Amino acid sequence: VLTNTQATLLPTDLQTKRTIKPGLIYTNSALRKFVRNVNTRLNLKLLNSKQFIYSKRWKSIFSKIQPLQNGTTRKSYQLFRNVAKQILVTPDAKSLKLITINQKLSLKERKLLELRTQYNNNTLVRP
Amino acid sequence: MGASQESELDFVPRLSFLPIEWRSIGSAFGLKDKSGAAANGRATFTVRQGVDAAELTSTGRVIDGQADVGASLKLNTLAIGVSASNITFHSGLDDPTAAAAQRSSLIPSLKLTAAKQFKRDNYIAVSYDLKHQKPELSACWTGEAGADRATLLVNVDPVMRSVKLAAAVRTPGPEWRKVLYNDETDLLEYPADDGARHTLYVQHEVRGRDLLHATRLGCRLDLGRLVNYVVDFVDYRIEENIPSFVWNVPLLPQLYSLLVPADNDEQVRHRITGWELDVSHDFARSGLLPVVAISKTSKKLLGGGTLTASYDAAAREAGVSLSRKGVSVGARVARAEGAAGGLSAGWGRPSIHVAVEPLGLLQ
Amino acid sequence: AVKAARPVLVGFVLHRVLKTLDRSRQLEYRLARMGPEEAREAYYEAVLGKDWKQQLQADWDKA
Repeated sequence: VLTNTQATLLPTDLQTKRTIKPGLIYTNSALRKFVRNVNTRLNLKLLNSKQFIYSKRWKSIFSKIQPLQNGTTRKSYQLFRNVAKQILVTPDAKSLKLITINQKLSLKERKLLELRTQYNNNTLVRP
Repeated sequence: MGASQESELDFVPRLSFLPIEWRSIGSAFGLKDKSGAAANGRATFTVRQGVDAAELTSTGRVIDGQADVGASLKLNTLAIGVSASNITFHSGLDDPTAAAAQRSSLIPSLKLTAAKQFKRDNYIAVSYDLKHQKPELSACWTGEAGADRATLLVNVDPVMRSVKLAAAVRTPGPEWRKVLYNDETDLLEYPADDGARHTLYVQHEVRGRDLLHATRLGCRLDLGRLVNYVVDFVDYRIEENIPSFVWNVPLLPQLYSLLVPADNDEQVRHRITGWELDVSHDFARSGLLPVVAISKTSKKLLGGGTLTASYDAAAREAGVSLSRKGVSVGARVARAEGAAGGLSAGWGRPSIHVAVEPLGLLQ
Repeated sequence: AVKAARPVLVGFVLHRVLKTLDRSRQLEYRLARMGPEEAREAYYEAVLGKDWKQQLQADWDKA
């Protein structure tokens, strides 16, 4: 016995050939094992077969201010740029101007943020 | 809006590089209905003042008209097509150049073709010309992947053992815009599309045992995308590496402000649109000299009219062309070979050509 | 530099044609070009095989 809200979550036309003891814990255990088995089969089948995010606010801020309009702000920019290129920039980063506006996101965080953007814009056992 | 029923195999406006029978097959399979018949055509007209090849004197006017005609009809999935290509109409008197062009022209030919759409946007055909009675086979694969689109065409003839390939890609090319992150709404912001694209095409013809007998290549670039990409690269990767004393010379930071402006929300620095650059070059023709054209697709001039200015260094010719929807009025001028020594290379020979598709005139 | 840069350009255009044409025929664009219900079966035809109903029934019976 499983409720109507569960019955529209799993894919339909499944036949039950056995009688399960009454109670909620047995129903939820069977559904949980079913989700586990389907994900295992999907990953086995998938294994048997054959992106820099930037910040809007910081980019707008650093584009808003200008050096080079006079010697004073130019010299301030030169001094900061010398010291920052010495100690702040790491070798695999390619530019100081590029990483001052880079949003420093990890790989899983940017994948989940792409997925949530795709959800807000518009599998088998995920719900 | 205003999306016309263009050829799914042709890519380039105002330029054709396909056989007319395959354009007829692509137009027949481009029908919205599941059955019907389609027709297509091309024509070009050359008008000039005739210059004699012997004494360099003006004799008269030479008008020539060349025509391509295609017709097809479609069953449940197949198409049958009859085409009449390369029919030349000649007017003029006492011209060895007209006779030499008549001997070395594309011959007026009639063609049957039985085409089968064997997969969706994947076609195969067997054609057989009737006047010269020669059979040949052909295949075509077109594809769309989001932003970009590709087309490959193969023609194989065992009589002359001729192998022709045509290939084209329409793609947005290099991208400079950033994928932003909105700090407030916790969502990404992707750059919007422009609609403008770069086109790359190649033609490769083998006639006989010459394994590289002919090869032509062409590249068509949106200028605004290239200028904005270059300005973005200079502003983000080069400007921090300029030495300091460079800015102390007069007027140079202000000049850098005019050439490279500040960044904004839509992430374009220079608002350039409608300008486009064509570089086309063939290898079988001698000298390795390019054909370079600049084009403006202005919307306000006669409804999307394109004004084109072109140069070829092999024929030393310049061209001014007005084009709209397959109509093309092109006046080209030829720099003749000058006299033996000193200030004698002047501009003569204006020549007006008209390209038309009369079934494209109904739009 | 004709003999060095000519087949590089030719092979670049031909390789871009081939790797756009091959990259236009896989799962996601085809599923984008069909309606939603037949997309729901075609997803299962791709990721689970042909008899996906029998496979889900075996997973349910094992549960």
